Amino acid sequence: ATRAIPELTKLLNDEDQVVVNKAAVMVHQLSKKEASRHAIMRSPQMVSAIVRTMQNTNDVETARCTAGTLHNLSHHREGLLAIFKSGGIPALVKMLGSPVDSVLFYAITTLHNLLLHQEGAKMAVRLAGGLQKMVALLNKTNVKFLAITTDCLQILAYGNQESKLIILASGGPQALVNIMRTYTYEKLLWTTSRVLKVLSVCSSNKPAIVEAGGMQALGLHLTDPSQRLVQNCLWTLRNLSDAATKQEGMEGLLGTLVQLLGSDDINVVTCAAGILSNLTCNNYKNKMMVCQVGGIEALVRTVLRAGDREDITEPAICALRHLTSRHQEAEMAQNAVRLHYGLPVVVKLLHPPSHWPLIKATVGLIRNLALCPANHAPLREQGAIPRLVQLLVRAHQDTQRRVEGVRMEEIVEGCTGALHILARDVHNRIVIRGLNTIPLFVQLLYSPIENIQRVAAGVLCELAQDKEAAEAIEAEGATAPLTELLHSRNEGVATYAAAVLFRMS
Amino acid sequence: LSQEQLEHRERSLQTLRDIQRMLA
Ligand code: PRO
Ligand code: PRO
Ligand code: PRO
Repeated sequence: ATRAIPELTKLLNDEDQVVVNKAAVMVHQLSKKEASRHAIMRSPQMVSAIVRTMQNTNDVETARCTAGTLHNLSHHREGLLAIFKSGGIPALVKMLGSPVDSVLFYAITTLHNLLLHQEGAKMAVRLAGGLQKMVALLNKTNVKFLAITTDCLQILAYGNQESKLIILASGGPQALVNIMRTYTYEKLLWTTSRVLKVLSVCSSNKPAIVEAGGMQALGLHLTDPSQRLVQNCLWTLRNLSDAATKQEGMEGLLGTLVQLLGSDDINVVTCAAGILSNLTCNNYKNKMMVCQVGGIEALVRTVLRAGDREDITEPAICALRHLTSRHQEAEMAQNAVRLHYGLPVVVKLLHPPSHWPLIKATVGLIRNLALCPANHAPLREQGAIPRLVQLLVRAHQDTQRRVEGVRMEEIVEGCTGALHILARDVHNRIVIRGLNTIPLFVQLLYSPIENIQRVAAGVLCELAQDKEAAEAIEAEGATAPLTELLHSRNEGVATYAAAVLFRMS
Repeated sequence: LSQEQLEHRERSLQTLRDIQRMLA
């Protein structure tokens, strides 16, 4: 009464144009109602007749109806199983080379459903050469079509390094960036930013996205009302920012990031801090710009607000470290940290339950802050010296014993470096000396690491300008290691070594 | 196209319209 399936299957399996043509229309109509659709599926003979004729037909009207049938079947989880087993995936991929627009939509949407809720559909699309076809079709201009196409690429690229490389080889990066700076349809931009996000953790795709103009193209959508689009852009930008220290025209992006620091959302702030840290690292220009738009003030605020969330402070402290040295306004930034009540919270971050990455970052910042004479006293009063010395004592004793992320040598250099700058102040020199550090500093002259030698000879040089300290350095037998260091290939090491041997007369 | 093929065509087109009366 309601199931005349075997009759229609035989009619689709005919060596005639108009017979196959007319039957495909009537089958397409049965899939439109959510009751007779269950009859088309669960019948393997019927679904195979469709897959065959769709891949074989030469009429325009027939290719649309057959493809729409599978599209209608793919909405139900038991339809996807029929299309997969019927061998529809290899046919639909060949159908991506179709000249007519309307059919492509049906083909791509069906493959999209298969990729989402059918086991093994990802593999089968890859092997049928679906990737190359999907990338090459990124030059189309229908926004709904492109949204499904980019999502297909995201599903196929996610957690699959081989696919990311093929997308790269087929000029994927450039095409996806182009979408970001042209189209403004939210759903397309979202799925497109999700593809780029997946691609951005690939070490070969990453530079390609950067070189195509990805950083800026992603920066365009950060003030956009859509939150899921903004977040995905941020995530991608973070992955990319370590390979972006050369890119120019960054002013707009840098300004927007400083503003995004004031956001209520942790994910937004975390990313903003991270991207800034990476872009301010060793790039002279970005350091200047970020300071000009109130980067210090926003970052201190960020750290103060963040508390003990190390995901926020670690990149924010790193950015602060970058901004407090080696640019025209570095002194200004050093003062600004103090003037925005940042010094106490900075010193606090040297104490537990802080982990090693944050401590390394915090130490390097204090080193920079201590370059400004007006920071000498407050850093002393907050207790930076005794804590730095404790990190130094413990890290050194870990080097002798024959842990997480960073090596203790980096901590040894960091603290001694920090103390070398602090020892510029006479009152700091007293505190440093009173903590029995002279013995440790002398032993540090024996270090194979030249950077440790330099900061060790540096702090000792600073301390040796006082008579009482000079005697202690001599008493610890520093003469022998210092005279060795007079001949170092490192001029800094040799200069300080001379200055200490000078003062011990 | 042939004598018998055109008979096959029209008898196949009639079957489509016969099932259309069955459902609706
Ligand atoms: O065809 C391929 O390469 C994918 C990889 C994971 C499973 N199948
Ligand atoms: O790129 C275009 O032409 C339009 C702009 C909005 C979405 N697509
Ligand atoms: O605070 C410290 O010295 C280190 C940090 C991780 C565990 N103990």
